[PDB]
Amino acid sequence: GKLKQRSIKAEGDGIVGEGKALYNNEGGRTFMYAFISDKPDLRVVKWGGCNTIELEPPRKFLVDSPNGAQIKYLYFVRNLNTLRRGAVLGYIGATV
Amino acid sequence: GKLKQRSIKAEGDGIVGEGKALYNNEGGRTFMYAFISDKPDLRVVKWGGCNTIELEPPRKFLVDSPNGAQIKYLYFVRNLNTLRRGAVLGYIGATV
Repeated sequence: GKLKQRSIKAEGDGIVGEGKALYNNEGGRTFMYAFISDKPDLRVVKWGGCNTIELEPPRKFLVDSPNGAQIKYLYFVRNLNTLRRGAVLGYIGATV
Repeated sequence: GKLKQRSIKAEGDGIVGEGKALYNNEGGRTFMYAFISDKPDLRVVKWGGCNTIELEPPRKFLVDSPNGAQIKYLYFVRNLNTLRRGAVLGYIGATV
């Protein structure tokens, strides 16, 4: 549950937008957990190894910047196990 | 996703000891998620009316400090759902 974040950019059929990729490597080898962006409607992140990484429909949430609360969008990678889903949320609402 | 904590005290068939409880209130009804001591072998935490919280056999883990590094023990309340389990670990490795 000790987790790392990266700026990467993403694609919607639309559409493109920057964001926050939270991910983890093991041992050893690397795999991304969730994506957090300013904008809805994204479908994919491009990730050795170039990877096609597909997101779930985002789950929206409020967050507090000193320029008004902005709304952020949270995209889990497909078929993430509930456990790591949890881990995400855990970390998320933990950045305060 | 959002957790809050509290110093509380715990019992075991052996004896007694102290630590930090990770909990999150249902609104406004308060829910205990897991317990982090410094000692193994604890089985219960009494609880907004008092209550019996059964602990799971603790999961050892490692953390730094001014006295060196430290063996910590983390006890999940019995029958937690996997989603909340993950949230804990998320919070856990977040707090740094």
